[PDB]
Amino acid sequence: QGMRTFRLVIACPDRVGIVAKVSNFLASHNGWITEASHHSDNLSGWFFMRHEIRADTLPFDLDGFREAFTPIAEEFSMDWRITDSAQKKRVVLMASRESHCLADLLHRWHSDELDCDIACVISNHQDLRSMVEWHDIPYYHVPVDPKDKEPAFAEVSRLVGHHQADVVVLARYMQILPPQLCREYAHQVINIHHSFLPSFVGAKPYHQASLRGVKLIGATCHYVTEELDAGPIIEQDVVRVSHRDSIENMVRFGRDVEKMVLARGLRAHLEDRVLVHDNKTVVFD
Amino acid sequence: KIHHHHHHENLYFQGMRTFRLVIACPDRVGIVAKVSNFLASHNGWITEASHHSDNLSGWFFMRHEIRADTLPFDLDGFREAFTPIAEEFSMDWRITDSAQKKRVVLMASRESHCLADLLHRWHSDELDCDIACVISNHQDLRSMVEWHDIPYYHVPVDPKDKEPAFAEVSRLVGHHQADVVVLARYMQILPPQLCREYAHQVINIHHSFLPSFVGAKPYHQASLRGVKLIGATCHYVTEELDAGPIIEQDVVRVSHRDSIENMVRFGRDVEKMVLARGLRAHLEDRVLVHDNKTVVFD
Repeated sequence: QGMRTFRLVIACPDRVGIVAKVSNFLASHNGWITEASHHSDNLSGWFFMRHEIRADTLPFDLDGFREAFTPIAEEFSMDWRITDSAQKKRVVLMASRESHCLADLLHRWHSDELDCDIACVISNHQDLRSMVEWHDIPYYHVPVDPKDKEPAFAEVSRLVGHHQADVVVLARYMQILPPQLCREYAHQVINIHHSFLPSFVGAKPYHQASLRGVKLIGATCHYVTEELDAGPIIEQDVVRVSHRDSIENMVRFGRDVEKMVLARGLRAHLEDRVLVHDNKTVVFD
Repeated sequence: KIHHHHHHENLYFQGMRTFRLVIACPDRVGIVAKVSNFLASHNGWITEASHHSDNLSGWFFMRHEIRADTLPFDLDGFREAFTPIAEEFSMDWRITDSAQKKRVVLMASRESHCLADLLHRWHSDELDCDIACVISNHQDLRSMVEWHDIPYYHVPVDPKDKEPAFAEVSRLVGHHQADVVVLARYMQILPPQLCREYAHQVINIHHSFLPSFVGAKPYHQASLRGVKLIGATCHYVTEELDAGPIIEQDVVRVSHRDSIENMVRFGRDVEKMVLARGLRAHLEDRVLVHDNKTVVFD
């Protein structure tokens, strides 16, 4: 149950023989499949698949499996990858002043639940340094001059680059990202937004929810794209509120939802379970 | 622009000191007339009022939050001035001061998820209380507790002779003058005197949706039964095992896709959410116990 696996993730145009062709390849090579997920989107004519395969009994290393599988990938014009479960992804966390999401992720990492390397935390304030330095994770204070954002932008993108980041996570980071960053890290920048999108975009979404008098509020984990708050949704959830709940109390319930939803989305990402197509996700749980 | 003005207005009135009057008594026609008249006569402005009748036992429950500074006396004077009404109506009652922090003793064994959640809420000023200390049967959680400058007492349990451990937990809880003892996944037997001395002041988080799956390894039990939801139960500890008054419960969906280790992991999130919610209700004097059940005024 604590065994090394390779994960094969595929999105491609639907073809009749893909399951046959991939299963023949895997079975003939003693691919012990521990997990297999499938989805067809008949309206766009696309197919999606994910396999977890025992590494030790497959007669390939990671590079050799990639090479051996390339002829099938090319035959079916696949968007694909193979990863090694024992190869930790490098995560960069970004945070401003709110600590709830950051502390949650750091606890999960510290307790060996969240399987990854936290490369560093970047922040526009000094507030969260102490909690981050307790974990012996580098903490970087990159303050943002609102009159001149280019130096802040450059230093963020340099630090991300230096740490060879595989994922950038905005744990309630409230400033504008360097515009190039989501272009270079396409579907690798994960945000937690504090409303149940597409409702209540913009500033103070709990205030907006209170004024509209909704009976449930929520949070949305999504990939960041060039268009504000419009990126592919990875996970959402909600919590019930009533007339009895002041804004302060809604914000407080919201923190718990934000924490949970970000954690679920990041882990799905880390485990190579999330695929993006037509600005939407398939999430193989 | 209307959503920012609402941001200022909401901050403007926040954090004003209240007294909390909490009553349970035999239900009678004139209880509310008499209490509200008493408050009105002393110019007390009630900013929250929650009433409940239990028609099967014929009991009445109420909680009023009153602006402390609209009244002409301190907490002691309120108690003395209110005693005649309490006696007339045979009330089980109390008055607390929102500015007086309750002293919480936390207990933990090896699992850190509930304890870290509560410590974080405390440190970020969300959880209004003083954490007097953490008592633990192991040394594992020392480092995280001591970072917060909270005392940590390692009281190892000798499973052959449990009395030296029991005596020390009781001494420590007494020395810190605890108002609440919270078992943040503490897995050892409590001193039997503790839940009698601290009646309805010892709060536990149990890792099953009670009354299902009592005993050892509740997640393993759920997996074998093949249920499609699992949960956690926050409850007061009483002399009878697992049977105490339930404060809060919640659940998370599971399916055939989920291994026991996945279910245990989902469990940790339900446990910590449910414990936090239950502790907060208690700290705010929103929980009244009657007939082994709770009224929770939200």
